[PDB]
Amino acid sequence: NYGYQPLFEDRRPRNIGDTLTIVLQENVSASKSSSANASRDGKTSFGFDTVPRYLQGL
Amino acid sequence: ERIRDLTSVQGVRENSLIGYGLVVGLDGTGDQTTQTPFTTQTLNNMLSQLGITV
Repeated sequence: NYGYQPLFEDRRPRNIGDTLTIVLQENVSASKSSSANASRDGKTSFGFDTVPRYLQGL
Repeated sequence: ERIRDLTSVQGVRENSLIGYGLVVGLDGTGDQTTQTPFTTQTLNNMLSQLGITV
């Protein structure tokens, strides 16, 4: 005797020793990315090509 | 015979039971089974339990 068995219920595992089908379908995907930047450019100039007389000493 | 008609005894109560089944022997007035997949699914379950694998 295997005990009471439901008639219309779907066949499910209920006790120790019962079998069950596992459909292994795994799809995992993780990603991450980052960046940082900094820039600085500086140019400066001053030139006196021709200096008038009253400015010579300066 | 009035107290039995006016009161109820504590612990003497009724419960409700529910279940699912199939009714056969209809004269073409059953499920269409195209819009009710569970009818055919449970009929197949019963047949598999009885030893027939459709």
